[PDB]
Amino acid sequence: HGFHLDILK
Amino acid sequence: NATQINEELYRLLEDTEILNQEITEGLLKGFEVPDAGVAIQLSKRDVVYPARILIIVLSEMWRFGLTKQSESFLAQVLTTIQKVVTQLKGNDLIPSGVFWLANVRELYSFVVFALNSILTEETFKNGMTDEEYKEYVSLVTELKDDFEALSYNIYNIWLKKLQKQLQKKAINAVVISESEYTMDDILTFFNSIYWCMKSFHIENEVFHAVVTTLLNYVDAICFNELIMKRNFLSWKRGLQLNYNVTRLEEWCKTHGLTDGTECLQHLIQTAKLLQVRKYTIEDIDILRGICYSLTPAQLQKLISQYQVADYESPIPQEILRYVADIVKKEAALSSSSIFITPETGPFTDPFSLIKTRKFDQVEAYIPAWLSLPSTKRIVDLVAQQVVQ
Repeated sequence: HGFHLDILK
Repeated sequence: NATQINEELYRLLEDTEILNQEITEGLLKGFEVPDAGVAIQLSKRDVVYPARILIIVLSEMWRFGLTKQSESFLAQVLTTIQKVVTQLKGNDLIPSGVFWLANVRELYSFVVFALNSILTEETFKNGMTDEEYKEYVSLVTELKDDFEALSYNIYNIWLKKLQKQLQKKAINAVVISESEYTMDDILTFFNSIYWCMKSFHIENEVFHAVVTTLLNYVDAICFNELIMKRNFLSWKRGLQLNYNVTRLEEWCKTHGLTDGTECLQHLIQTAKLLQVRKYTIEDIDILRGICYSLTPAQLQKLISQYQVADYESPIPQEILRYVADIVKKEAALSSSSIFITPETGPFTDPFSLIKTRKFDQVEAYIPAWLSLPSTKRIVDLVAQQVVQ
């Protein structure tokens, strides 16, 4: 499934 | 198109034989520290740029579940970053060392943000296996510990190296110099450190920590040179010493440091001793009060090596007997050296005492002078994807 972070503009 | 975009990203990330080669050689070893002066102004984007890049790469590796790759990726980054710091010598010791302290801190801030996110946000725990979750939480946590162990390491390595550069210049410019090193060279050494930490957006607490450490060291190594100096400690010498330390005090004052005097007391009280009256017993009592950082065994050693000028009258045997008399009583209480053991490490990482930089979203950016084919392609791909 993975590990998704929101880190970009 | 989104299907083809994500497909290209995977192939680029899965091959951590090319990526590890680009990062280590082109980014970590091929690093170019910008001019460490506030002549030109540096934004954060130009200071922690390798850290911002390593974050994006690592972020995507975590997004496509490439745990096997991201582990070996960073396990080399740590080893390579620390390898560079240890290999630092010469005119690059200060700017390059600070440069990596900023990046490691930037990297450490993200891993803290990641670990704090995976434990607080339920979308992570709800959207993956109980096995997968226990793997990531253990993966990121192990990574965080390794990063704070990296900052702690590269700080000590860098700080122990700074002290080595000082000792070559500190002793001769404080003990010998009289207004082949001068006090100008010493203050230049500190000007370098000051301007670097200001240009690289370093928190002023680290600047305070570094200078404080170095000041106490100069205070120690110079005092240990003086107390062994014979036919040297004169009134004129004591006045010359006070001026040198004064310049150090005035530098700390004008550069946002208020505890500089506290760090140089052994030198200051040595200068005061070589100037104040020492004729009668009455004088020695006042001397013990002024020299509160010194011990009877140190006062005795300092006074007995005092250089009386051609005109000046020597210190009476009545005084010397009185001084040694006090030393007798002091030694009995402890039921023993005259030197000061300099703090040569290990040191507490100053960054570990300041809140981690509250991570916000990163702008997809990479310098044009850099040559990282695969690494740039990744960043460009995520840029298009973000818009989509």
